[PDB]
Amino acid sequence: ATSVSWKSRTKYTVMPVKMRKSGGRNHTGQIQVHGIGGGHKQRYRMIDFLRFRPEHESKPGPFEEKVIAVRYDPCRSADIALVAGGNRKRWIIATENMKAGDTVLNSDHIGRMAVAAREGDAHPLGALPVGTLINNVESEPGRGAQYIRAAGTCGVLLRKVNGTAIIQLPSKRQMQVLETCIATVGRVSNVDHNKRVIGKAGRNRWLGKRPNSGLWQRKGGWAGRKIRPLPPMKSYVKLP
Amino acid sequence: LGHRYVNNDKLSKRVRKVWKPQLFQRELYSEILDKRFTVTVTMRTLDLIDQACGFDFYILKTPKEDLCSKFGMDLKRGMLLRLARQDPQLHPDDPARRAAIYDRYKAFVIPEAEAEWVGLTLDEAVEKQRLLEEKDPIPLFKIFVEELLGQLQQQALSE
RNA sequence: AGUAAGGUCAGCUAAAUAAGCUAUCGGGCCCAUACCCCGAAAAUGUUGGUUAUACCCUUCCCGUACUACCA
RNA sequence: CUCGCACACGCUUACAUCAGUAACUAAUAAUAUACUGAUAAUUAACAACCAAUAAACCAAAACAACACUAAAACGUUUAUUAAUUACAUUGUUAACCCAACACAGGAGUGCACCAAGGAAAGAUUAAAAGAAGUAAAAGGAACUCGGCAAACACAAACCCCGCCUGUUUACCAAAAACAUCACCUCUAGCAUUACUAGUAUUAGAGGCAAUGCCUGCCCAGUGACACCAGUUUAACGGCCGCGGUAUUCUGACCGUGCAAAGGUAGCAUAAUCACUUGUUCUCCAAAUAAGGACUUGUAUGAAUGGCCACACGAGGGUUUUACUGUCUCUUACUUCCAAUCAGUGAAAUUAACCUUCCCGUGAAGAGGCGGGAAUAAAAAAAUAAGACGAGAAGACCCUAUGGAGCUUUAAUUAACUAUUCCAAAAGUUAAACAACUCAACCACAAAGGGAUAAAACAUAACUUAACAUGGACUAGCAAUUUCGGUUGGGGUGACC
RNA sequence: ACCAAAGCUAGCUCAACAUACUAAACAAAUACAAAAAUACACCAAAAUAAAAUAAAACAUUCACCUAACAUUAAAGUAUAGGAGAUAGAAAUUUUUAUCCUGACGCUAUAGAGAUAGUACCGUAAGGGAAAGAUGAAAGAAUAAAAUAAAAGUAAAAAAAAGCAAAGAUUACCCCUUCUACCUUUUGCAUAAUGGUUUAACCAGAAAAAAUCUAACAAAGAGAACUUUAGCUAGAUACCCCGAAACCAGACGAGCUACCCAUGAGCAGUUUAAAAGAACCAACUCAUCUAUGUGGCAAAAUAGUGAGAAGACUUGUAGGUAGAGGUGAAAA
Ligand SMILES: [K+]
Ligand SMILES: [K+]
Ligand SMILES: [K+]
Ligand SMILES: [K+]
Ligand SMILES: [K+]
Ligand SMILES: [K+]
Ligand SMILES: [K+]
Ligand SMILES: [K+]
Ligand SMILES: [K+]
Ligand SMILES: [K+]
Ligand SMILES: [K+]
Ligand SMILES: [K+]
Ligand SMILES: [K+]
Ligand SMILES: [K+]
Ligand SMILES: [Mg+2]
Ligand SMILES: [Mg+2]
Ligand SMILES: [Mg+2]
Ligand SMILES: [Mg+2]
Ligand SMILES: [Mg+2]
Ligand SMILES: [Mg+2]
Ligand SMILES: [Mg+2]
Ligand SMILES: [Mg+2]
Ligand SMILES: [Mg+2]
Ligand SMILES: [Mg+2]
Ligand SMILES: [Mg+2]
Ligand SMILES: [Mg+2]
Ligand SMILES: [Mg+2]
Ligand SMILES: [Mg+2]
Ligand SMILES: [Mg+2]
Ligand SMILES: [Mg+2]
Ligand SMILES: [Mg+2]
Ligand SMILES: [Mg+2]
Ligand SMILES: [Mg+2]
Ligand SMILES: [Mg+2]
Ligand SMILES: [Mg+2]
Ligand SMILES: [Mg+2]
Ligand SMILES: [Mg+2]
Ligand SMILES: [Mg+2]
Ligand SMILES: [Mg+2]
Ligand SMILES: [Mg+2]
Ligand SMILES: [Mg+2]
Ligand SMILES: [Mg+2]
Ligand SMILES: [Mg+2]
Ligand SMILES: [Mg+2]
Ligand SMILES: [Mg+2]
Ligand SMILES: [Mg+2]
Ligand SMILES: [Mg+2]
Ligand SMILES: [Mg+2]
Ligand SMILES: [Mg+2]
Ligand SMILES: [Mg+2]
Ligand SMILES: [Mg+2]
Ligand SMILES: [Mg+2]
Ligand SMILES: [Mg+2]
Ligand SMILES: [Mg+2]
Ligand SMILES: [Mg+2]
Ligand SMILES: [Mg+2]
Ligand SMILES: [Mg+2]
Ligand SMILES: [Mg+2]
Ligand SMILES: [Mg+2]
Ligand SMILES: [Mg+2]
Ligand SMILES: [Mg+2]
Ligand SMILES: [Mg+2]
Ligand SMILES: [Mg+2]
Ligand SMILES: [Mg+2]
Ligand SMILES: [Mg+2]
Ligand SMILES: [Mg+2]
Ligand SMILES: [Mg+2]
Ligand SMILES: [Mg+2]
Ligand SMILES: [Mg+2]
Ligand SMILES: [Mg+2]
Ligand SMILES: [Mg+2]
Ligand SMILES: [Mg+2]
Ligand SMILES: [Mg+2]
Ligand SMILES: [Mg+2]
Ligand SMILES: [Mg+2]
Ligand SMILES: [Mg+2]
Ligand SMILES: [Mg+2]
Ligand SMILES: [Mg+2]
Ligand SMILES: [Mg+2]
Ligand SMILES: [Mg+2]
Ligand SMILES: [Mg+2]
Ligand SMILES: [Mg+2]
Ligand SMILES: [Mg+2]
Ligand SMILES: [Mg+2]
Ligand SMILES: [Mg+2]
Ligand SMILES: [Mg+2]
Ligand SMILES: [Mg+2]
Ligand SMILES: [Mg+2]
Ligand SMILES: [Mg+2]
Ligand SMILES: [Mg+2]
Ligand SMILES: [Mg+2]
Ligand SMILES: [Mg+2]
Ligand SMILES: [Mg+2]
Ligand SMILES: [Mg+2]
Ligand SMILES: [Mg+2]
Ligand SMILES: [Mg+2]
Ligand SMILES: [Mg+2]
Ligand SMILES: [Mg+2]
Ligand SMILES: [Mg+2]
Ligand SMILES: [Mg+2]
Ligand SMILES: [Mg+2]
Ligand SMILES: [Mg+2]
Ligand SMILES: [Mg+2]
Ligand SMILES: [Mg+2]
Ligand SMILES: [Mg+2]
Ligand SMILES: [Mg+2]
Ligand SMILES: [Mg+2]
Ligand SMILES: [Mg+2]
Ligand SMILES: [Mg+2]
Repeated sequence: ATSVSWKSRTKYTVMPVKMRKSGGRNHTGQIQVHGIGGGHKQRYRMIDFLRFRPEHESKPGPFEEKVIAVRYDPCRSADIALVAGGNRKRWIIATENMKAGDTVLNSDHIGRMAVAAREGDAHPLGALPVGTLINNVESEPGRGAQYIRAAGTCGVLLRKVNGTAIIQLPSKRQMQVLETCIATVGRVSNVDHNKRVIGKAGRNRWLGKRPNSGLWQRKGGWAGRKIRPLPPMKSYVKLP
Repeated sequence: LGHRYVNNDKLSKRVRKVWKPQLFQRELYSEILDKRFTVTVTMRTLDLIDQACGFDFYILKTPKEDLCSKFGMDLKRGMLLRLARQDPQLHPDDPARRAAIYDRYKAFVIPEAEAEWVGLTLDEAVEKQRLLEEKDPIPLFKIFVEELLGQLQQQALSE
């Protein structure tokens, strides 16, 4: 029997929304991804990925917002921060040292010389300095942030040529993107998420991971330390 | 749908094999209806269109057994009714163009009673026949009044 | 028990065109020895059959090797 | 003597009043919650049924003051609408349900452990054997595979394998197996149903098992990647002979050969082929046990992990102390069985039996044949030598041109997923380059003699997102079918 | 003398003719969890049948096996086949209407499963029975007639000795002589197999060549063919029960494995602790031994044990279905 996905909400709201676990079962009802299920109940926060979003289209100019509080989000491995400006509030991903009572500037005006890089400001890649650490990379203009959102992951801008910016992803793979895409300066919060130690098998079950199967599989040819050259740069710029 | 032999050798394995036609997306223009239809057509259909020297000719010349499509039969029925009715709605502003279009297909003209049943299936025809024959029952008051009037006139003419 | 399988200079290897290295013997170089240079000698485990022999087969002998399981 | 009242779920009149039971139901009788006939009954306040849209709202339940990590069920108010009209419909019994039974089994929540609910013995006798309970002289493991069981005991220490809590073969194995924190390898740059409303500190496909000290050498082969050379073993896997040499022994060393490298550290007669009860010491009066050493283990060995340790264990082995009928060696007394009497009354089994012993014979172990012995007929209670006892058309073994599961280097080879090429389809562009003057004209710039062609291709060349057809290539997954015979039983060797 | 015995109807089978083919009943309620009068919708779908088998194996192949429009012949011919098993046409021919339809078919272990798809066994798809006897009148039950004949018992327990009987005998035994019966084997009283006994039911089937009898005969046969004594017709023939399996389509996650929803439990004691800590109940698993072994129980009872604030137990309800689901791999 076909099931219904819980992602039915249409209007954005800062308050936590109800969430139903899947357990690896697809809409049909069969297991597709193993080792998922039986976790602690969680609520989902509506995260606004697009940093640049004016309240009204009457004034498309840059706007500045204020940070209210930094909370812990069970879904993602990072920490989200509540940000309010004008007549609306938004949940956005907090950088390394974002705290309460702080002001964050969002802008898109690509200036010729430069703009000073602050720890929370979001600016287009065309105005940022060459040596800037960035996160929440927008792959295409207006598409929204998709890359570099995990805890402690930060990409570094490399160069800007013929009106096009090239960045380095955390996987040490170069990515080419138009300079007008919005990006956030800094490193994602909760830096020591990698150094966290799980004390017992039960803590894995609390997170929601079921134990692996006990079948003993002999290793094939895929195993072994593989040394492979770095793949070529991935470019999203459509050359006419 | 059928089977085949691997390597085309009789003494080889017998294998189920399905051959599918290659389908293409094209939009076609019909002069009778002056409308463009985006129809999934095959390369054989386009060759038959060129062979008949016209899209309207292809529909109006190929019989039902050659077409094998309910859309084609409805398309023929729509154009066949257009010719028989001689609708002035084809081009309200160009009466000269109207005469030219129907002049070329003058050999396919069929009477009205024949042009509205060419594209109907068995189920569609029965519904159409019932709709034409759908008559409310005549009240017995009307039947009895006519019976009484006949007797009264019969008695009147008997004196 | 059965099966497998090998013997070659003093020693170890490669070829059956019985060679190469080392050891052994003689000489040179040095104060002497060794290194080094020069020269010489040296063998196909055993019996029989393989045109005739050898690499082959057979007999004798030494030694090597695997397996010996279900109740 | 103590699982009692009520709700939910389930069952469906089996409940109540009166009457009858010769017989049917209760495994018996009385008798009637349980069998038969007639009549009657559960009354809603509790429970079911019991509005929609838009907007504001980041702030946990644990006496919640305030905090922790695993980040948490539990809504109010404002606005716009909502038939407005006593009495609607439905569940209300029970000793009950699921297990073939009126079955010692299975069964959720609230409140009590009682004020409520129930009867272990039908009547006798007091044999054996069997089950359950209590007590014991002297001895205290002398029993035995084992201290299993039992006990006035309820302690101490060593070793092996796993770190630990946890998990598994419902119905013969609860373990040393699996999982697990840790470490490591591998594959992926990303959007509307899984992974994920996530984005490499992320998520999958696996290995090995915390910690601590370590994880040596080897890309020849195979596999994978690169898809070319090549690169990879914390990928599958591998990690050596012969001869001589210090008085003797041993062999630092040397000669020679083959390899991709020749087993390094550690530990060790181990859960580790055989030799094996290796040898020695400690423990015991006595040691095929246990611990500690010696150690080529020519078949130990390093993430198919080696080694050491704390804690832990209904795992396996050993020792001391304390206890005891385990035992030397059994005994006494109770209850359920038992035997007699009264009621109801089953099962496997059964060719016909009037159903003895011995020796011999015999399809090779005779109640039945042969030669001899014994021999009034029946009943009740006991012990298990035989009836090749009863039970299951032997699980072992072989045969069957009888099946099936698993694996692959067996034979044949699709679909599907993924990779690559060609064709189809769609689109783009098109008319083309290596002199040099030797003479010599020309104010230049160039020129003339001594070459300045033809041709591009009869179309050509290239691109093509998403879908998608035909024909091939590679890989994954997977499909079909079989696995000869003779054999002093089969396999093995051999043979045809 | 009990238990029993006997009966002939209920209806059924195979055809023929034949209208032309989802009956009977539909007042109300019937696809909400069917039989519940009454609210803003979604609605719907197709992809060659495969294999058991035959070829004494099995891979190409294997009649009928969904859809033929028949009969007499051409003919089991041409052809198609690991050219093996077996498969097999057509051209061309033949066919006079209606009535004469009933039974060398069964009679309650037969005939349909049927008194009935009802009881009953299964969650479900599905499986699926046994069962009737008086007479003209029982408004002739102090009622009547009929066999008193299966195994099993009673009337009537037994008296040395033997495959239970035979030879006999004045006399039942006593005497003498005899190793049950089928199946299977070189050979069985064998301690090799099967049977308690009774009634009912249960297993040889085909006509090419041939032999026997007859008609007519160089010709026979009521067309189509065979013929150097042949042709036509008759008669004479070849079993039953049983696998593990294989393929296709349905129905099953109310037990169990795992997961998604929504709920509900963990008292006391020890510690700054709600720490996959510790002692011990409820609760959940099932270590060891003894009873039990057609048992209370198709896995339990008694004693003793491990966990008992978690990777924990548990109620309701939903999801994944056999080439699969699920799995802290025990196939
Ligand atoms: K987080
Ligand atoms: K009931
Ligand atoms: K012992
Ligand atoms: K356990
Ligand atoms: K390699
Ligand atoms: K030892
Ligand atoms: K244990
Ligand atoms: K006995
Ligand atoms: K023998
Ligand atoms: K037997
Ligand atoms: K037999
Ligand atoms: K028999
Ligand atoms: K279900
Ligand atoms: K029971
Ligand atoms: Mg998550
Ligand atoms: Mg893992
Ligand atoms: Mg594992
Ligand atoms: Mg019942
Ligand atoms: Mg009673
Ligand atoms: Mg009474
Ligand atoms: Mg009653
Ligand atoms: Mg009972
Ligand atoms: Mg009693
Ligand atoms: Mg009694
Ligand atoms: Mg006694
Ligand atoms: Mg005692
Ligand atoms: Mg004593
Ligand atoms: Mg002892
Ligand atoms: Mg003893
Ligand atoms: Mg033991
Ligand atoms: Mg004990
Ligand atoms: Mg040991
Ligand atoms: Mg353990
Ligand atoms: Mg250990
Ligand atoms: Mg445990
Ligand atoms: Mg078990
Ligand atoms: Mg269990
Ligand atoms: Mg057990
Ligand atoms: Mg490390
Ligand atoms: Mg380790
Ligand atoms: Mg393990
Ligand atoms: Mg291990
Ligand atoms: Mg290693
Ligand atoms: Mg290589
Ligand atoms: Mg040692
Ligand atoms: Mg050890
Ligand atoms: Mg050993
Ligand atoms: Mg022992
Ligand atoms: Mg001992
Ligand atoms: Mg030791
Ligand atoms: Mg080894
Ligand atoms: Mg390895
Ligand atoms: Mg090993
Ligand atoms: Mg520990
Ligand atoms: Mg222990
Ligand atoms: Mg002691
Ligand atoms: Mg009695
Ligand atoms: Mg007797
Ligand atoms: Mg005897
Ligand atoms: Mg005698
Ligand atoms: Mg005798
Ligand atoms: Mg008795
Ligand atoms: Mg007795
Ligand atoms: Mg006998
Ligand atoms: Mg016996
Ligand atoms: Mg027996
Ligand atoms: Mg048998
Ligand atoms: Mg076997
Ligand atoms: Mg055979
Ligand atoms: Mg076979
Ligand atoms: Mg078969
Ligand atoms: Mg199968
Ligand atoms: Mg192959
Ligand atoms: Mg294709
Ligand atoms: Mg086949
Ligand atoms: Mg064989
Ligand atoms: Mg054989
Ligand atoms: Mg033999
Ligand atoms: Mg062999
Ligand atoms: Mg066959
Ligand atoms: Mg056969
Ligand atoms: Mg077939
Ligand atoms: Mg051919
Ligand atoms: Mg009948
Ligand atoms: Mg009968
Ligand atoms: Mg009788
Ligand atoms: Mg006699
Ligand atoms: Mg005999
Ligand atoms: Mg025999
Ligand atoms: Mg015979
Ligand atoms: Mg017998
Ligand atoms: Mg037999
Ligand atoms: Mg028998
Ligand atoms: Mg004949
Ligand atoms: Mg088959
Ligand atoms: Mg099937
Ligand atoms: Mg369930
Ligand atoms: Mg507590
Ligand atoms: Mg605990
Ligand atoms: Mg118990
Ligand atoms: Mg007990
Ligand atoms: Mg006791
Ligand atoms: Mg405990
Ligand atoms: Mg514990
Ligand atoms: Mg289903
Ligand atoms: Mg499977
Ligand atoms: Mg499990
Ligand atoms: Mg295993
Ligand atoms: Mg196994």
